Amino acid sequence: SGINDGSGIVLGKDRDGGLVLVDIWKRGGDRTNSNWTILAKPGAGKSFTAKMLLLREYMQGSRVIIIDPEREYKEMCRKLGGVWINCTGGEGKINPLQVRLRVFQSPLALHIQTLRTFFSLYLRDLTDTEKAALEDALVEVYKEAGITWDTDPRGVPNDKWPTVKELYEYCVKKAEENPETYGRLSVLLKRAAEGADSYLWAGPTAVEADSDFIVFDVHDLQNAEDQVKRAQYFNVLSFAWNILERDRRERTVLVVDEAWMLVDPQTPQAIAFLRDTSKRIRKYNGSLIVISQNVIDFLAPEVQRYGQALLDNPTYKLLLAQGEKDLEAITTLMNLSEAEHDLLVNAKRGEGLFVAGTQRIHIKIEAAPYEMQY
Amino acid sequence: WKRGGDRTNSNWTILAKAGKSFTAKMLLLREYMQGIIIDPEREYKEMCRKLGGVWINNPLQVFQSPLALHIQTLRTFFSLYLRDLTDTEKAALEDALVEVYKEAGITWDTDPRGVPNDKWPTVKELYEYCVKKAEENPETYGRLSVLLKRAAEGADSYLWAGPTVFDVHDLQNAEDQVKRAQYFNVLSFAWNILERDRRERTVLVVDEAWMLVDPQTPQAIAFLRDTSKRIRKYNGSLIVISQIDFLAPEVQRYGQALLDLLLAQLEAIT
Ligand SMILES: Nc1ncnc2c1ncn2[C@@H]1O[C@H](COP(=O)(O)OP(=O)(O)O)[C@@H](O)[C@H]1O
Ligand SMILES: [Mg+2]
Repeated sequence: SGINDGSGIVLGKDRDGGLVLVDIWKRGGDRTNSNWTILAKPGAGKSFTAKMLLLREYMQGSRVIIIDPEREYKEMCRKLGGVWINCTGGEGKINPLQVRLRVFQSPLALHIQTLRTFFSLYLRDLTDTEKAALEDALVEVYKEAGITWDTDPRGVPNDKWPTVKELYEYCVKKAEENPETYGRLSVLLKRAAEGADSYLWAGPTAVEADSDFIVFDVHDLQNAEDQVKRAQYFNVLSFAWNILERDRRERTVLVVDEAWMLVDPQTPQAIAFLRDTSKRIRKYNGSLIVISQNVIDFLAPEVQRYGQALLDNPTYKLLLAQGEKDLEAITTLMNLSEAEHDLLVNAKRGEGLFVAGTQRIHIKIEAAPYEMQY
Repeated sequence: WKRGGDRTNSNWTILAKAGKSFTAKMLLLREYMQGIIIDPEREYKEMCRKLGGVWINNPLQVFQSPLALHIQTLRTFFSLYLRDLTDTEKAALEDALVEVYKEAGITWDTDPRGVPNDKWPTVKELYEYCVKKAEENPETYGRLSVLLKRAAEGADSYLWAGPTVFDVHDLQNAEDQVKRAQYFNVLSFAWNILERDRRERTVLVVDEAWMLVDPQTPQAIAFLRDTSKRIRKYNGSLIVISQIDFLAPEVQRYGQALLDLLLAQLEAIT
């Protein structure tokens, strides 16, 4: 039906053949944030459209950060000289116990809660006594490394942080006097310290991640256990978010792809973390783009308080062809008309509904031939 | 004392502007003759003595870790006493608790049934701990120490800084946070009495309960409701007597379940 801001980027075409031109940095009326939700079944053109939009923003000066479970952004990253991070290779190790930047608030306390979320995703049946023994072992393992409550993360070198190894070893030592509080905790933690999952976390953060185009590839976890997927994705999202605070460049775009992977009904704090990120990022004048299939996953009773805001709050939305369950979930959530329902029903590749504030239109996405090399 | 049908619990709620203390004490002597009161107004001192029972005028005294949950009740006692505590300061305090305990040689796996009231650490050692921590962590510990001073070796230290009708009246004109705090503590110690000796059919009166209402720490109230549900689980009776404080938006979730005899009043209870 037509959406043309004076300037910005061209996203695709009208139903009448007119260019849809959108400036996602606008503020005013129904443009309250710069955030996107991109929802569709596999193969509908989600990653492609994202790549086109990111390319066009990057060209204008946006730094771009991407979490990439499908390995869809590697090539584009090469073409732009970006930093490509192999989060499963030793060279891409991201230490979860590396405290992340935030009247006065203790960086350490903040990061201990983050870890509650992190260790709940990875260890799913942790009792309340273990939770707090773990939070205690955490602070203690920090102390022994010379980091304390006032300590400023910005000044600490990557290798001074403790790892899950020290945490696991402290838990074993404690198990002696406390076999019942720590016993089962220590053993579960071994897997991450020395065992099958240690390649991910048992060492210092390997990378700086200073570039205007970063991608965290987590592709090598596609066949790993769910809890490993989820715990690594959350660690990576937390590391990635820290980059915006660490050096608050404006118009940064943070892209979390296949975001459904983060959903854990028993630990909705991970999606809350995502929800909070979309809120905070407005302050830094950036953009959170959430890309996903499996929409209903967000809308589950345990996570829906969080998921629902995550997906419906963003000023810009792109809905392409949907899975049957997902389409009914979306039609209800975003009050799609009947026309808008059917549009997405027979929607062809790269075609669907584009939302900007309260403006919703039929759109067909298409990239210029000179861009295709990306 | 009944059960079944419409008789689910043995709780009471006496509300009014009216003689709730009279009525309460009479029926108390009454249920008694067939055989634990928090009294901030000395309304049972004389009666308690006429019964010749016992009248008396350490919060740090404590699979599931006895320590790990006494740590939570503790975080409430402390939110009540220190009103402007930051999340960081709260966490700092909690950790301090754990460490002060470790130095007293009590851990996560320790049976609290084996520690003399003397072996427990007190608020003094928590203060000394924090003062020490505050040298390297002033941002996180400085104010927490400056604030714990009056409770360790200052104007409140008499209340807690030693190894441990419950008369509260001596704090009737103190700061409301202090009185709210002690009320909370005594309430803890009493509930402990009645979760240590399962002498059934016990009544625990909470006189003027609104004193334990802090819109910013509705936890003390949550604890009230908890005690009210638990006591049934030990075949007993909680009695809350009070003169809207319980129905306020931030406490109501607790105070509605809690508050559900009516004397002179009103609009809210109608
Ligand atoms: N608008 C488009 N024009 C041309 N090719 C497209 C378009 N959208 C997607 N494709 C291609 O079709 C395939 C599916 O798109 P993709 O974004 O990977 O799907 P998904 O929705 O699963 O992320 C990709 O190989 C991509 O190159
Ligand atoms: Mg995709």
